[PDB]
Amino acid sequence: SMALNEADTCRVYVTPKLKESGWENNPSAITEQYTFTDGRVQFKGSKVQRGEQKRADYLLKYTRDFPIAVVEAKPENSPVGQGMQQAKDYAEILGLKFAYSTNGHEILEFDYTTGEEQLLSRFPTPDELFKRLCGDEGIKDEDLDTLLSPYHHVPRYYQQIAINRAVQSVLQGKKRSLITMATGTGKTVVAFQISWKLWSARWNRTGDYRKPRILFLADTFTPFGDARHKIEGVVKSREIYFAIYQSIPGLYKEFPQDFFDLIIIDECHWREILEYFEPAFQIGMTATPLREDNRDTYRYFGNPIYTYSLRQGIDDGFLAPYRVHRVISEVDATKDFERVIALKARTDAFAKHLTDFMKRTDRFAKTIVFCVDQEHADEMRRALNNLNSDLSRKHPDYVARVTSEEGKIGKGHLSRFQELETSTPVILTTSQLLTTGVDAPTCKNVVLARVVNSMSEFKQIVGRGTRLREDYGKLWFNIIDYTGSATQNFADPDFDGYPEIEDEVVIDEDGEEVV
Repeated sequence: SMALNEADTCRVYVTPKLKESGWENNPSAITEQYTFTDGRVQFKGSKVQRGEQKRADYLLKYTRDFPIAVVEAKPENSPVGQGMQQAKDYAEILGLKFAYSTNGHEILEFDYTTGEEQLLSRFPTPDELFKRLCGDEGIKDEDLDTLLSPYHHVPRYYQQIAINRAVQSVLQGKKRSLITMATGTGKTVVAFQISWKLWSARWNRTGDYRKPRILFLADTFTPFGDARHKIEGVVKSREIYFAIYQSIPGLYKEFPQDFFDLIIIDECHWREILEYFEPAFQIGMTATPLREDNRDTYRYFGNPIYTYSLRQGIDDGFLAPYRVHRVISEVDATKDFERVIALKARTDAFAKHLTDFMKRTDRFAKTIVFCVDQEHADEMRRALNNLNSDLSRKHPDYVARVTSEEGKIGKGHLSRFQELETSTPVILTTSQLLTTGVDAPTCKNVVLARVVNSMSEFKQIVGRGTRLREDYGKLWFNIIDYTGSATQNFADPDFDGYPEIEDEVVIDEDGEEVV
């Protein structure tokens, strides 16, 4: 009754002690109740909502764009060692090296740089921690201004982890680093801020005053303008270059080996450009973790400096959760070339089953169906069209095929499909092109009607629907599996977590379920 609230002890003891230690003297700052998550999309009864919303009592920032420690406060009447594991957990999630648990009068510190846990007579100062941070990480005084080089503002907690560890890696002389981030989490935001940090800071391989030369390769940057140059159709006067593999025969040899100071790759899973461009620092980004088809990537770039999984994204409310509906044909209640035989021979069963499914759920939910080949995609499109001819007669482009064969007409359909405000096409059929070809956030159904031959491909397919758009009613999605194995074969709880719902249904040769 004389005892102080958790809130009361932060006001009376914690905050004052933090200020006394200089955490409010510019550029350092204190941000109480640091909320850095959006809340896991959950379900309750037949209804959906976000629960979660991760928050730390205090976040201690050395600089505005440079967080460095975290604090777990508790009421004065409770023991300090209580909030230690909770504080350590936030440190680990936010990528920090210093964690504190306090009850107002006592302060318990866990220092990741020494592994020592101890009571302090007071909070360390911004300078003390940053000196500890640079010492353990080995960053010379000359590189302090690059390490603290400001972001370009007006990035989420994990993007910052990625960005800082990359910049840190480069400053330590690691000429080859890897970053794994689930598709749709901001790999480009990270790519851009690393470039900006090092560029504006005048960082480079030789260490003079020149701006660095950076090549971004793939297959937001306006702030750079005129330093910018796309390699099309050569120019050795710009500073920030972009290039698609198709454009870079062997053009790059016109640039010398030591032209670039840094090269950033959109997706690592060509080696001649990289092995040609040594000793340029190289940062590789990939969307899939080390698995069976993936090894050479992790061998060339080494182990990731940071990994942001699908599992973490869903838990943070940044990626969408999913339901799996495995559909197996009755005849089965091992091969590979017969696999595709059966798949193409059942095109009408799948189309009937998908149509009934959509009729009982949402006939206008944007859907993508991954077929065996372009020929399969066209037959799938025609079948699905005729099964929904009541809608076809109102919307001629209800179903559409997006394949290489469909050229410019194909691109048109894809373009409209991707738009948030358009109602059709509703269904796009493809084979390979849309595995990494589509960026459609309102996609609500991801359909498998093909032999997936790799883990990377599987995750790319599944990543077609993980994007969130609460804005447009997009909170979760379905993965309808007609292969009767893909979702079991490529199951990956470590990177993907488990699905909210997962069921299997048996279907006859006409696509009617049986029991």
